[PDB]
Amino acid sequence: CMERQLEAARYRSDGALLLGASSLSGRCWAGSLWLFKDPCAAPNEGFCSAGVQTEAGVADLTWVGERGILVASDSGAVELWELDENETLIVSKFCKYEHDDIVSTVSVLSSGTQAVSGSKDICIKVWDLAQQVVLSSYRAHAAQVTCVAASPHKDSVFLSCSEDNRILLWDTRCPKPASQIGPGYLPTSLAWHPQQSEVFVFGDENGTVSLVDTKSTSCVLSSAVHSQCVTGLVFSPHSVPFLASLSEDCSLAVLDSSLSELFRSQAHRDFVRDATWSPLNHSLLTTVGWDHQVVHHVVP
Amino acid sequence: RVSSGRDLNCVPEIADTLGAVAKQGFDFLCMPVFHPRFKREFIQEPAKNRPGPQTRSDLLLSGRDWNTLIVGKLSPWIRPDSKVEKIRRNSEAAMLQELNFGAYLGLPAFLLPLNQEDNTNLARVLTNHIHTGHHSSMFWMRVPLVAPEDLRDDIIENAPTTHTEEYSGEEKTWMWWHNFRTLCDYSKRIAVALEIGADLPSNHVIDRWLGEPIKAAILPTSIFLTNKKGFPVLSKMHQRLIFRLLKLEVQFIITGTNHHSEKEFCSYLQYLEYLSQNRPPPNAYELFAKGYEDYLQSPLQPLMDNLESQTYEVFEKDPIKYSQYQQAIYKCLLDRVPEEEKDTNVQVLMVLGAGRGPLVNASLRAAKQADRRIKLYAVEKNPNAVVTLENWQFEEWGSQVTVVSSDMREWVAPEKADIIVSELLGSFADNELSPECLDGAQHFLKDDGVSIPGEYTSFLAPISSSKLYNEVRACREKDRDPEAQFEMPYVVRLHNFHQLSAPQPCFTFSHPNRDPMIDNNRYCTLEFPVEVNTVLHGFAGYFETVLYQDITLSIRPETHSPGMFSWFPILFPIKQPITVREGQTICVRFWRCSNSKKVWYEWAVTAPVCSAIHNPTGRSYTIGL
Amino acid sequence: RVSSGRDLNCVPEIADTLGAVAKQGFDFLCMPVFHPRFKREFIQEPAKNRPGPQTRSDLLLSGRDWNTLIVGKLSPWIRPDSKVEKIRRNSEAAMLQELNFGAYLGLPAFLLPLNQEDNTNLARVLTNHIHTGHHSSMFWMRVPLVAPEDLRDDIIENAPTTHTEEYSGEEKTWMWWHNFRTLCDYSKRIAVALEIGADLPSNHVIDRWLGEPIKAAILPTSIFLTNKKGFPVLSKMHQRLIFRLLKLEVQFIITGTNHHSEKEFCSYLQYLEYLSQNRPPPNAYELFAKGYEDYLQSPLQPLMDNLESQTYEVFEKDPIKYSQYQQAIYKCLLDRVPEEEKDTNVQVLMVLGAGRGPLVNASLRAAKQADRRIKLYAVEKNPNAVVTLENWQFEEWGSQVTVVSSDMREWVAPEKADIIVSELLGSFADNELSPECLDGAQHFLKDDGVSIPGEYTSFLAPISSSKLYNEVRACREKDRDPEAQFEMPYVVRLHNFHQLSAPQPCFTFSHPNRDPMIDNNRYCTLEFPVEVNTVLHGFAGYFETVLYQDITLSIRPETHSPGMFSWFPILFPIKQPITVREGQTICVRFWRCSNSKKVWYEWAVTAPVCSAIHNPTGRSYTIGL
Amino acid sequence: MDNLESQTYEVFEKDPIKYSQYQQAIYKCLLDRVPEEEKDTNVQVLMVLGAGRGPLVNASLRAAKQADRRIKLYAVEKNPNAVVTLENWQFEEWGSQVTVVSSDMREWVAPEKADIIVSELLGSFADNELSPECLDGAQHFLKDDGVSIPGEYTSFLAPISSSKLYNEVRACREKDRDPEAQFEMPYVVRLHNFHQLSAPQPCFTFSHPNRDPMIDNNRYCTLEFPVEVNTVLHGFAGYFETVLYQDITLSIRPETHSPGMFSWFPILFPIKQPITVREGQTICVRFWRCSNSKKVWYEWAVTAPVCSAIHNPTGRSYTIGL
Ligand SMILES: Cn1nccc1COc1ccc2c(c1)CCN(C[C@@H](O)CNC(=O)c1ccnc(NC3CCC3)c1)C2
Ligand SMILES: Cn1nccc1COc1ccc2c(c1)CCN(C[C@@H](O)CNC(=O)c1ccnc(NC3CCC3)c1)C2
Ligand SMILES: Cn1nccc1COc1ccc2c(c1)CCN(C[C@@H](O)CNC(=O)c1ccnc(NC3CCC3)c1)C2
Ligand SMILES: CSC[C@H]1O[C@@H](n2cnc3c(N)ncnc32)[C@H](O)[C@@H]1O
Ligand SMILES: CSC[C@H]1O[C@@H](n2cnc3c(N)ncnc32)[C@H](O)[C@@H]1O
Ligand SMILES: CSC[C@H]1O[C@@H](n2cnc3c(N)ncnc32)[C@H](O)[C@@H]1O
Repeated sequence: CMERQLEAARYRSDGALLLGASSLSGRCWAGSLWLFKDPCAAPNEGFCSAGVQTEAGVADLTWVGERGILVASDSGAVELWELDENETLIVSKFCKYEHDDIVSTVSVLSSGTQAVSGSKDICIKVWDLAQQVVLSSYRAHAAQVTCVAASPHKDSVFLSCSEDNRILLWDTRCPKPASQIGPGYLPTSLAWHPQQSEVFVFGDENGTVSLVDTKSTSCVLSSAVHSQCVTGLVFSPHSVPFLASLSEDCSLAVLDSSLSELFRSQAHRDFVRDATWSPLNHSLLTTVGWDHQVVHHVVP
Repeated sequence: RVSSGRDLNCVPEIADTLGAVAKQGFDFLCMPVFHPRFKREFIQEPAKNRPGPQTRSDLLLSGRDWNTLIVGKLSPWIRPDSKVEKIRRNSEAAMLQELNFGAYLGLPAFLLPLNQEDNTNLARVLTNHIHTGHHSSMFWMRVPLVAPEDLRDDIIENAPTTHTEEYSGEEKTWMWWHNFRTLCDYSKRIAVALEIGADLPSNHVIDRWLGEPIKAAILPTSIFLTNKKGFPVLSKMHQRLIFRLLKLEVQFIITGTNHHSEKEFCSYLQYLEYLSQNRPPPNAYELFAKGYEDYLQSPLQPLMDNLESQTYEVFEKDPIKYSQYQQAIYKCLLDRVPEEEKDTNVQVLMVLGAGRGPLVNASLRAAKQADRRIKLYAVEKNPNAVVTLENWQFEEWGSQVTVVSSDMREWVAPEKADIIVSELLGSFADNELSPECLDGAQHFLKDDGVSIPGEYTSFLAPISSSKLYNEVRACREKDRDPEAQFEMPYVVRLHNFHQLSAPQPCFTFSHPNRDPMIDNNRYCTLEFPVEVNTVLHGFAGYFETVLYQDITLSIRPETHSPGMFSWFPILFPIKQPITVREGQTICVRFWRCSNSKKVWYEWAVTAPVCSAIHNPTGRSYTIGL
Repeated sequence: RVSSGRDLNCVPEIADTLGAVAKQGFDFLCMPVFHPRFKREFIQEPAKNRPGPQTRSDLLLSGRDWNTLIVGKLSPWIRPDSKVEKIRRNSEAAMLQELNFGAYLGLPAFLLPLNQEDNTNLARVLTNHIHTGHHSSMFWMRVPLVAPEDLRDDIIENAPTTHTEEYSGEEKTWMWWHNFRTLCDYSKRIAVALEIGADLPSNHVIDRWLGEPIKAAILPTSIFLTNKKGFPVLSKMHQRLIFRLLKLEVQFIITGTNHHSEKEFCSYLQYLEYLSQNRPPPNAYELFAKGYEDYLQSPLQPLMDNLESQTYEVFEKDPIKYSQYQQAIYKCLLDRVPEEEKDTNVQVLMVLGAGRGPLVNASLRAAKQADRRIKLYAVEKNPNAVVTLENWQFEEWGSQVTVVSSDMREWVAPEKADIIVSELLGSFADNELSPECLDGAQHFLKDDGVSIPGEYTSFLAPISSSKLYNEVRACREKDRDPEAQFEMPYVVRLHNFHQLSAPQPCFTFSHPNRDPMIDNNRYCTLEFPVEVNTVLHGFAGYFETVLYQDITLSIRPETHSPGMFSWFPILFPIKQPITVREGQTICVRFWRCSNSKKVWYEWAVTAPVCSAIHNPTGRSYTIGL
Repeated sequence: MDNLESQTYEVFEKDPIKYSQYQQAIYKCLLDRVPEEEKDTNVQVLMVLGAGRGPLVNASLRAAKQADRRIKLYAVEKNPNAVVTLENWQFEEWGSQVTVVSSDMREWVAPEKADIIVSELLGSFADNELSPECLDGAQHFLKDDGVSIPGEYTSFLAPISSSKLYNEVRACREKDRDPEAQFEMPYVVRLHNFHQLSAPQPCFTFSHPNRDPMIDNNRYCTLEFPVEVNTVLHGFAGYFETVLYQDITLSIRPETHSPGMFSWFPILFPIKQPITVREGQTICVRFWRCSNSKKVWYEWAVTAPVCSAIHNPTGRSYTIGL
């Protein structure tokens, strides 16, 4: 079986689909990882390329290259699982318990050899995936870290947002790496702009998505897109990308450069947890939700 | 032994996890009853109608296991004091749901966090849950010594940490607690789970907490140092705090992951047990008093009622008190008659209040010790004890001792005494009417006569204790004033309290009273400098007494007689707690009042704010003459 | 084991005597605290000033020995109700003195005799002693089954014994008790030491006593017969009475001298232990109920509140109840669909109130037993139990069972049911609002549908019990009506009580209610013939229920389901006890009242005297809808 | 739960300002709901939800005679004793035009839908007499374009200082209940020997018809009152304002009090213990409107400058039966 609460969906460059799920109810509170080289057949357990069971639930994951999978676990662990060379098995590479609470967010840095993890233990940690050790451990926030997101091009730059209403830009080259980018509502999701290395977007718990230029600490634009917490933001692979927003209001939205809505979907019956764009068809957007649905949308 | 639990936020299999943590040696497990990441919608569709089950089944454990081994933890996403109305409503519904499920499981305790200043709606929901249904679960408010905002690393360039010191600011967490329990009206089911950080705060912050109802102390694994062999240890100051908590008999909760990954996880608990075994050994007083900690005892009547046989039996076994009395009598006999008179002079001793005759035998031993002659009278108003006295006088004492079944105020003495000896002192010295009795008796003391005790003095000290305030509040009884329990003193081995200022003398009495207008009514004003922020709930009372010259007894803490268990401190509560700031002065006033029939105390606080005059005209507490 | 004591009136050496009687095997010793022949003067001289000691010393035993092994006996010369005023005053003083000495010794119980009709001043002195000081000694009133005047030999020529029978006259001793405890206002510290004579009285006299607070049964050695081997034995009727007393767990006191002088004294106690070992073995119900004897339980809310997990856990272990339910469902399935239809016809079953699913599995077993097809709905309003239900439906049941988290009165059913099954019956059948719930649910029952239970009926019976009356009186709480505790029914395993008449049906409900004006309000009048003199304190309540045709459950004593522990009887008390004579009729009236929000009972006694209408408009007890 | 006595109707019927304002509201609504070219073709369905002895019925009749429009009147009343008065008046005076309906508005199955519903269910704290619940139970037979009079209402709170009223509340301790229950219930009182410490600020607001799919009348509100004197806080005075129709308003708020309107006295939420407030300090109070299926009650607590106990939790001392 596959745990009902589908938590993460990520498209690989070659077209395969990675699924991370967790059992948030029932007897066992574990999790699982799955790889479908046929993404239309998901989430059928007999129609997958590979699958493995973790000990605890998967709170977040991300690809690490073409065969690596970095998992933030409920157990307080960060675990790297490497795919098979035949791509038929998912075998654990390391599983280090370094956080004193649930690891809720992970992000691979631009070099692809280091990662950033955030947890409900209020700390953020930098990981060297090769030496399987923690390089640095920062405690800049005052509440649980909701999201971390590595900059796509700068290896020492990443964003964090926590329930202390702080959004922090991090350049680990400075003696004080964190810088506060401003109090309204708590930030929940962070998404760098894929082209402009100094622009990002953040969603808040109130359903608003805002676009921020890091040069000037002021919201260039914002829009109330959802009625509930914005849980994720993913940009499309287009030359001029579209912005996919998922929320706890069970709806998916696709906005443009000026945050104007072009697509709206209510195909999900529970929380929408992750969205990923097809690298083979840029108009295809695959979303997953706690209703165990894997929906493939055709965005105009 | 240490009652210790393991805190966890990830439980895949409750059977496996409980078995593992029990094999590690823990006594209970703090876990979530719902998956902490499993947020639930209650208002708007479609997430409103998410098919169940909502959590794991109660059948996975037995009723006894649920009742003794599981502590519930409120889900972290539940924020009733959020500023988003949707989140507020969903958190209210989910908090009620999780508390009701904890009550359904019969959980002994449930954990809720205090991690911000405003927890008003959290307190509203918790109070409504407490006043709904019939459940007996404790509620542990998880509150840190230092708030996480004041613990964060100084790594934010454009938002540095204020390196300047704020006295009340570094106390803010206590206020978080104080307001919360104030909104819940001092519910006896709402206790503190104090969480200790890597860096302890200054001493005053830690001083605030030790008068509060702390039921658990939470020790993260990140605060444990590493010794030479690799085992997790604590700093010396952390060890001091752990010792203080062990005196309070709190339960110790180990949270976080295993950071000493060469050793197993039971090493932290092993170090805790090591500290517990190597604690300072208790003295004789702490052994005699074990079991009476913070147990309130209502006022008795030393003259209206008679003491039971077991009471004499237990209070007869105080060797320090009676050895001091024997030394006093011995020194007095030596100073009252020279050696050239040791055979020509017989001294008239009168034990005014002999009981079963411990002071009679003390006088006999003091005479055999000073090699002087004595003539003994043993006066006792309790006839049941007069039976014991007369049987002893027939079997042992003989002609020397004359047993007098009478009140000393009523007894027409056949002759006058050289020495009168008594032990009529209560916890507040004169609260058992020793002045009135000795005044009624001093007319048959020789003009050069000696009274033992020679004098006595009472002492008062303002205290802070939510525990004892709640204990007094719980003494409300039907068919009397709903606030009469606050207008009477209690005898209690004070324990979970905070002494706010040094004890200062209140009332003093001397015997014989060499004044023509003998008046035992008193009015006294005491000013107590307070050098912390605190909440005043009452006044502890002690006493000292001069038996003879340098021979003394004392329950005053600074001069306490070693190993003397006969007297516990007294407690004068106040109806309403009074907030005191740093540097403010607590000004209190005490009256000793009396008429022909009874004696009572009246007391009122006049600074920093006025209280009501407590026990006016003795309407709630009197001592029958 | 038997808690047995030795009564003595001659104790030369208390150490020797206690050691001897303990070597004999007794558990306590009833002795005099003063020499029984040592009369004392309190008023006039010179005997007023008799030099002491007045009795033996308390130092002859330890405090624990005094507290656990000694029962005091009032001196026999003390007669507070004498007709000589001097003797009255001296007896008052001496009775106060001896009671105060017993309190001083910490004696667990003190013995006082009731050997005449007028004990008014004795009761005055005892009540004043009870309301003086702080002591916790029990007071055993020694009262015989037959007064000594009615036991005397017929050897007085000019004063023969009346050989004619008097019904109330031979009950006179009970009146001696009843007046006494009435003068003392039913003090919980005043119990009965019933003394058994050689010739037992008629059955009714013995029937009076067994609802009274008997703490001790006194067996003189003169009543013991002699068997073939020479050991002391009892008659068969005495053995029956001893068995009844052993069910009441009284303590047995052996008094008098050793009349079987060939055997030792421990033979009487050996025979008592023999009877105790050879008592009738307890049934399954008496084993399940051991510990709940006369324990009152306040009314719960079946709809306002939710049941805890342990409650489901314990009430799930009743095999008789659920086997009867399974048989009912099985017979109904067989009678609702023939064998030629066993595959073509699926039956819609709805468990209205499923809890953790015992009736769901009962329906599954009944279907597997009748070889018929069923479609199961499990409706439950308690969400905590819905968690259990949904976990079981995912792990075991599957598509067949549909879990419905809703109130049956609120649930919009998708289809209609062939059978609805419920277990909503309280101790008084309808006191847990089964009629209202099933009325709100019967709209989705097929026009030919079946409800299990098919019907139910409540039963009432007047009872006599000073024990339970005192237990209800002790339920007065602050901040409510001082008599509200008398206006609510209690669930209690009745034990120390006397059923005065046969149980008669009170209220009856059927399902489906085939009446257009469905009204669950009721008014009923019950007449109970009483054939003894007694004191009415309340009405016991039971119920019977027809689940299906001949399948029945019952807690009515005459038809009680064997070994069924799920339901204890109910108790409707009355504020004031009502005296009933032989042949009189107890006429009681019961109302079942309701509005849109709540349901409650009202009841009043109208014969032989009127009581106040109890619980009017539900001011003291309601059942939330 | 209870029914009003005849003398109560008699005295509260003699408020000319209140009923003239109601008449003006109904008149303006009739004029704005139907044009003059329709004055004969269009009959308006009016439903007086809670008619009592019929003062709003005659107000509607007068407003129709004033606007020259046709109306069809329903007079719904749950108090049967007042239904006697209503039916006697309908036989003697009103006639076919008025239909008397002896029922609760939440229970009444209406034969048709109303253009206008008129009610006077407002207490001293506006919603403390359960006007929201009643009008929510009634709005299902209001036309989709229907109008409710009052259109909306809002409650106001202001911290007060009064040893007199504190002692008066203290003297309300009764046997056989909580010795502090008298502090956990609101009182209607013509405040007099008191000191208003800050300006009244709005607390709770209700609109009709409630155009929200999730109609929730439970509320949680926080109010901050700047205090510019040293004083002792003993409770909170409560007033209300109501929009009957557009610019037609009623108010017992002191700054905007309707002139000569005696129908409503202020309300008083006491606190168990007086709270000292210094110059410049801020009184922060919190009010909850709570409810279950059976009852509605208020809960309130002071959180600044010091915390009080949460008053009347779970309605243990004061509820309003539904
Ligand atoms: C004449 N005679 N003959 C034989 C013996 C005697 C002396 O008889 C007495 C009788 C009573 C008292 C005294 C002497 C002196 C002390 N006094 C203290 C009270 O004023 C206040 N109570 C307390 O402080 C208190 C309460 C409970 N437990 C306490 N301690 C625990 C620790 C293990 C025992 C202390 C009561
Ligand atoms: C649906 N489901 N799933 C799993 C299990 C279930 C059935 O759950 C229940 C829950 C509660 C009750 C029942 C069934 C039926 C009986 N009912 C009796 C009350 O009406 C009155 N109480 C008494 O009579 C009483 C009180 C205390 N102890 C007693 N007996 C002692 C002797 C050893 C136990 C009896 C309470
Ligand atoms: C339908 N119908 N038919 C005929 C008449 C009616 C209208 O019947 C009513 C009946 C009752 C109420 C109203 C209308 C509206 C006002 N409402 C106020 C309550 O909410 C709170 N009470 C107070 O404020 C109060 C208390 C005591 N005296 C007060 N004023 C004194 C000054 C001289 C009178 C005010 C009660
Ligand atoms: C050791 S406690 C004081 C002892 O003295 C006795 N006592 C107290 N007051 C008096 C009094 N007024 N006259 C005689 N004995 C007294 C008490 O009964 C007790 O034994
Ligand atoms: C075995 S006790 C009766 C059972 O039925 C449930 N129950 C009682 N009343 C109702 C109701 N009205 N609707 C649904 N379930 C109910 C109770 O929660 C309990 O589990
Ligand atoms: C003038 S006070 C409000 C009036 O409306 C009536 N009323 C209050 N609530 C309702 C209700 N729910 N249904 C009908 N009439 C009501 C009252 O009985 C009173 O006459």
